[PDB]
Amino acid sequence: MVLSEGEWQLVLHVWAKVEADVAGHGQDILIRLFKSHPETLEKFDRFKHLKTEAEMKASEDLKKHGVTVLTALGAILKKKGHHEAELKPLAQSHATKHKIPIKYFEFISEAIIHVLHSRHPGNFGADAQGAMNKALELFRKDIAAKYKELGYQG
Ligand code: HEM
Repeated sequence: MVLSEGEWQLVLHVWAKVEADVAGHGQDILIRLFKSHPETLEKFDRFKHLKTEAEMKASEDLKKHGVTVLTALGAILKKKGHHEAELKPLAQSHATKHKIPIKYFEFISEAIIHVLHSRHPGNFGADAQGAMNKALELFRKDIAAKYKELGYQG
């Protein structure tokens, strides 16, 4: 898939707002994911034990990981499709070390869109959401192809 420049522009414009509060967005997104798809919480031995949203909210380790997640994602989006080098070590650890099925990437994609829509509605209208969804689909399709190369797929 190929995004146009206009689409990239919509993505990076909303991402610029996210980067005003990286820690806050990372928390919201991960909490959104664990609530909506409790199965994903299970893959994190580090967080497996958190029982409620408040514990999640109060967890500094969780906030730290959300920063790490969003920094890695931001670096990928800013490459505007040219992200082969950034994707390789990420595919390898998620497929081989952490054992994450491809499906869970769609779940986090959903969470990201939910949170941007909630916090940035003036900069996340229908066209901007379509562009972000395209950017994340591009991402997931490239990660899936790497999974297959690496021996996992799924
Ligand atoms: C937007 C997609 C994602 C990005 C950019 C991302 C990025 C990262 C990064 C940068 C790390 C730390 C270094 C590494 O181990 O590679 C990490 C660790 C990890 N990721 Fe992801 N991740 C994503 C999605 C997911 C999903 C969907 C899951 C599970 C449902 C997941 C589970 C994990 C686990 C289990 C760790 C290790 C945490 C620890 O105990 O330190 N990742 N991720």
